[PDB]
Amino acid sequence: ERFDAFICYCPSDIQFVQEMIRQLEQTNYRLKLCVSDRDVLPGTCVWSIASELIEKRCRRMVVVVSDDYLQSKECDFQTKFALSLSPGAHQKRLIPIKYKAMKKEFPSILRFITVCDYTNPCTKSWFWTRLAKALSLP
Repeated sequence: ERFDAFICYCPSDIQFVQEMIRQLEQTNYRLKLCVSDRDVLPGTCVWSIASELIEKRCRRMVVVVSDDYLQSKECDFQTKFALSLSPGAHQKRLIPIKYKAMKKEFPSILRFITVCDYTNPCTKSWFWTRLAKALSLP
């Protein structure tokens, strides 16, 4: 009922979401992620439970940013709603992930939040340690 983070993803990035489940749930971090295609029951109002899960039942929200995520309206809503809870990002609530290269622009409304970048080969080592640490805090 209480998760550590809600995972905002478009269907195309399900591969990386499952890699996240392996890396954060099924290891010593013992984190509890909310994945809509696994944990959200059918018959729920896509907007009502999105709002209910992200605001009350999930402590933070991780957003998987890609070219395909920009074309998702379900994600767009979820991201703008996540930003509403801390416009200034004082609560360190919205966690942007970049896992692969993007031909298109990083969302304008997210441009002053520290991205967990998995593309840069020189920083990749600290990606999982930093992300797990971010989700583990109150």
